[PDB]
Amino acid sequence: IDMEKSQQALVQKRHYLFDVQRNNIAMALEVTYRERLHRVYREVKNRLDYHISV
Amino acid sequence: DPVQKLFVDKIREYRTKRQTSGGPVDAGPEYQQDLDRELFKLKQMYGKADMNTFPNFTFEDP
Repeated sequence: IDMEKSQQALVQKRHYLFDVQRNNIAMALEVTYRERLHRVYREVKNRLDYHISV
Repeated sequence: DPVQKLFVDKIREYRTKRQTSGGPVDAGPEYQQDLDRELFKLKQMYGKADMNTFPNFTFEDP
């Protein structure tokens, strides 16, 4: 009986795995976002800088 | 201020430089080759992109 109760509570707490998966996906996309921003900004910076060099 | 001959001398010679600068004066081929090499190293450090092309990355996803 006690084992049944305990595994029932485990089943209750089950969701954590899926939630971690979603968290991963979400902020993976987010920091992809932010690095793309960095990429464009840095590229334009370099493009404009090789004219000050000249 | 003008009494010092050297100051006025440099002044007038630079004036002449300015007027003769209607185009840059006394390049000499050495000038061109030096330009070539230094621009070459500069672009090679930077890249092979155009002078003024506004590019894009054409992003993607995982």
